[PDB]
Amino acid sequence: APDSVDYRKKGYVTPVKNQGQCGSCWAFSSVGALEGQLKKKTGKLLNLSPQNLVDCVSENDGCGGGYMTNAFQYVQKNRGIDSEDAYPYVGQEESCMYNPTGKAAKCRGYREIPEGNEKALKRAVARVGPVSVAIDASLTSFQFYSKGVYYDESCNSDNLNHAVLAVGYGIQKGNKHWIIKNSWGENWGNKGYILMARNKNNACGIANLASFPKM
Repeated sequence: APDSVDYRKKGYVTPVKNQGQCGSCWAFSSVGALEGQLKKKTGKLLNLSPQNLVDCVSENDGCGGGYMTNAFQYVQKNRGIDSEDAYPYVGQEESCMYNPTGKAAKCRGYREIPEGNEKALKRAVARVGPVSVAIDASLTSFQFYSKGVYYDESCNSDNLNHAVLAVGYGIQKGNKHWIIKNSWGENWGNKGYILMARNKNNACGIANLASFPKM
């Protein structure tokens, strides 16, 4: 795998979104990975509907949390996911209003990265594209992050509480990192993104719950 990869430079990533107060990060993480595979497979980049996932993935708990794997399986079994325009995000759980005429992408299932294996995650990102991951983003340092390779000695690898998207990886002044797209709006972090320490003992559990959709 190359030393550095950034899918934003390859047009695989849509603009940063804001999940609002709803604990739907898993939905934005899933949609992010799907948009990446859609661009790679069809050459079209478009916003997919996280609200579609929040309202219809009964395997998850809507704004109460969920897993990306359940989201990918839902898309596969549902035979599609709507575009953001066909199923607008409202930041609150509502009855399922999936509309197949608004179908914008499909899923053949998913694959999981070996738990805690950052080398396997790096390989996946390089070969597949953006990968969905979960991290411990509960710290003060994470909320007020602005620049540099994020690292907090208090990060809990066993306390995954927030899903995000790994759109690449690289190195800054010798410091290896993961390029992470968050869903807290463009004012948060560095235009909505954060560089997180890579190969630093699986900091914040970055490689503990990584998966991507097959398309």
